[PDB]
Amino acid sequence: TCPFYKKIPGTGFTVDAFQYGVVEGCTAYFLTHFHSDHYAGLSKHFTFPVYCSEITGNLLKNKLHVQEQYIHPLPLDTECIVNGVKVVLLDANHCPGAVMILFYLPNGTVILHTGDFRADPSMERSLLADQKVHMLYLDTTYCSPEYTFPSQQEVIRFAINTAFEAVTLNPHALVVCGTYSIGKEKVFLAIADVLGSKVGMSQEKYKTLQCLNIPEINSLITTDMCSSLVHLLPMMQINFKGLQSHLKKCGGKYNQILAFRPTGWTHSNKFTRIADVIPQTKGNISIYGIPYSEHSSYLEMKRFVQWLKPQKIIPTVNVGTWKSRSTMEKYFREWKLEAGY
Ligand code: NI
Repeated sequence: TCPFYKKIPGTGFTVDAFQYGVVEGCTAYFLTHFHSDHYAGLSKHFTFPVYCSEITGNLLKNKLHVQEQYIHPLPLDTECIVNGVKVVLLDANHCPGAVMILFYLPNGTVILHTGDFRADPSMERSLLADQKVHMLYLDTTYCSPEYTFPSQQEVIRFAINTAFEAVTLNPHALVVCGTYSIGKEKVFLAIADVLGSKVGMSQEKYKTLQCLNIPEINSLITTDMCSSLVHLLPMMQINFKGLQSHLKKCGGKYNQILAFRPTGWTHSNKFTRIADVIPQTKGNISIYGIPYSEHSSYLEMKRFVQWLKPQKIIPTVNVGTWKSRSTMEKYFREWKLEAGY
């Protein structure tokens, strides 16, 4: 049944709750972003109102064929009224179109639902600064102190420098980048920019990218693989067997592959700096796992929450085990005692 951490008290609302059938008493279904664990359940047969960003609404219409009459896109950073309740959508710094949702309950309670987010100090100057938030529904994906990672800018600097050196040393090398969802577009777009190439990809993935309002996108991507030396493939194909097979397909145009897997966290992070990352190599194929995250590090999460000073925290990730729930609650209490709220 629908878990309590997907329901907004004092409303008829749910958040990311599309796989439970008709949720009894739900008058508006919100969707924070287009990732499958969150939209699971939606299709052309859905006939309840869906509230979301413009970008998420483009993907619902074009990829899932949800009918236009049930898509309700809202502008960001704008006070809107939904079924009699004031809401605001904020940028979540996750994937394209991802939002956090502020609810202003008729009784005076203010609720923030972060959806999935990568906390950032820039959020301390949004419409969040303007009033008190009583309850926080928090993306706790990496809520433990072992999870450190570099800035997205440092990681993209490493990828660009690695790629540019490799292809300048060997103009017959091919660059390949894995993907299995929207997000992390900067990885493949920044590398294609430094090399003077478009990114080549399947018709399905090109369609998906054309929904994202990215400026000048027609100049950066293509379905013509032959004219491109940065290829995108499913994340599943980013292994030595999958890559040897792809290289055969390119008909002797290339004699080397340099591949990137933008993982979340991996335990090489506890020891190794970005400067010191090395690939796995077999023959003329090298694979780099790079820690490009679209979720908060532990320290980023902690800073946001200590700034916001909520009265109650409701985790939305890692809630399935008692040891995880107990560990998170201990960190929440530490943060509150250290900061004094
Ligand atoms: Ni997500």
